[PDB]
Amino acid sequence: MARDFKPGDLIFAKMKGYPHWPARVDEVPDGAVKPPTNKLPIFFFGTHETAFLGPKDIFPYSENKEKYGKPNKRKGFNEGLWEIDNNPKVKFS
Repeated sequence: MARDFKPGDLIFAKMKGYPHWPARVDEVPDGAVKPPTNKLPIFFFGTHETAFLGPKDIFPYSENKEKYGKPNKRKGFNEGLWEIDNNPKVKFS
């Protein structure tokens, strides 16, 4: 979208080969000495992966919960649909 994306904001992250996946805009990970690449740190729910997608690659989970908030055939997706909606701050130590 064309809005702001906060670390901790709830989005759908779109990757090549993957549908818009429920993900969180994550915070800067330790070891990441890389400046903003026009991509933001994206934490994938249900798989707990992390990627870098831009504000245009991502769409806010709130507005598009109707759109992309649909059960998928990807593992981690449906599980992540739950995580992002219940405990979006879920990660390990």
